[PDB]
Amino acid sequence: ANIDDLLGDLGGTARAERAKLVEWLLEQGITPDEIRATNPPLLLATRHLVGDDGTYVSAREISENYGVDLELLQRVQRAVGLARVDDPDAVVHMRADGEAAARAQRFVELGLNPDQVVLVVRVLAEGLSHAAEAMRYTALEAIMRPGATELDIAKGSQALVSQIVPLLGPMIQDMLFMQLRHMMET
Amino acid sequence: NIDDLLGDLGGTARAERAKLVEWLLEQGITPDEIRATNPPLLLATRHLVGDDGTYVSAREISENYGVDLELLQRVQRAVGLARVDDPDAVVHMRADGEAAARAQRFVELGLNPDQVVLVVRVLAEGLSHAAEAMRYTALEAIMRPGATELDIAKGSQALVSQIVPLLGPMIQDMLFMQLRHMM
Ligand SMILES: CCCCCCCC/C=C/CCCCCCCC(=O)O
Ligand SMILES: CCCCCCCC/C=C\CCCCCCCC(=O)O
Repeated sequence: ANIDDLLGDLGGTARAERAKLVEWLLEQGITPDEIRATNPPLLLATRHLVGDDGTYVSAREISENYGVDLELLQRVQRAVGLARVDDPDAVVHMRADGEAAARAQRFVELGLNPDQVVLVVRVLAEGLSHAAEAMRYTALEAIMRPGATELDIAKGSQALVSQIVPLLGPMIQDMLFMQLRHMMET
Repeated sequence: NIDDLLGDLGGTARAERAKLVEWLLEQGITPDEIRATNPPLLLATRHLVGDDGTYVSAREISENYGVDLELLQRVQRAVGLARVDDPDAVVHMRADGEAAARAQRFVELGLNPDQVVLVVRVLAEGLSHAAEAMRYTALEAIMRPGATELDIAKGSQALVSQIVPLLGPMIQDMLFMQLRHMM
């Protein structure tokens, strides 16, 4: 009944299904802490498919790991809207997020204006967050089938999201180059 | 002779266009390509973003990539970049047609086609704003004191060549970052 503190204030059917979901999440190496911190837990087991392995890093680690400037790194993280956690020593950044933010540096190395570069991140992040919303709803519609236990959905999202992820990177990339092409001809 | 590529241009403007056309022809660009494109400036740069000059119809895309024509045309509308909604009109850049053809695979995995088409629409709109912020960013880096057409063309080709390899990986990383923070 360690699990009991993870079901929270839930009752009846919803508590028994959540208990099945929690048992399974624990076998997938999700810790009680990740489950308590994530409400609802349903898609904790799909997260590793989009690059969250549960490992964290500080801004200092990021800046030495990926060879980038800490000030610039901080500005980018703000633009993306992630971890306002201003302190550059707190180990509170998803590892994939630090890699992604460090790419900023190379555009500045080529002589692009640091301010314009942070701007582009800001604008891209705004657009993509809306697109991520609709994506989630889209995939939710697909997995959620009447008489679906919470565990049925979690397992079904693993199978579905697993198949979709390899297509998404190429898709968004094509969609960016489509805009660039038509901004050049335009 | 170039003269008809130069047209009504006179003065400094003709003299500069002559040097740009000169360099474009040795870059392997045809007089044909230069006429249709005004100004001809980004012609030796647009290949870097996947515009090779090839054009296709929605029907050819449909047949060549084995995707549903009707779904394909909804996706093209959702991107919102070419005005002809005629299956046989040859007005889609080849790379745009392939990109539109990817959408059906999401549908064969159980995603609802109305939701997919809407996602395309929302993505297209987010990316067009970024793309304009990118254009201004690129120009600032390229445009220098009293630059000629040709300096601009050379500067843009060098700069885009260096940036493009980075851009794909970057936008893809940004999408996944948003997907990690979905709650
Ligand atoms: C031409 C573009 C077509 C658009 C296709 C639509 C894309 C489908 C969206 C992706 C669904 C996967 C979302 C996964 C979210 C995982 C959330 C989590 O980390 O727990
Ligand atoms: C903080 C890191 C963000 C990095 C964002 C990358 C900045 C991209 C800016 C330049 C890429 C744009 C290339 C195409 C622009 C138009 C060029 C042209 O047609 O003249």
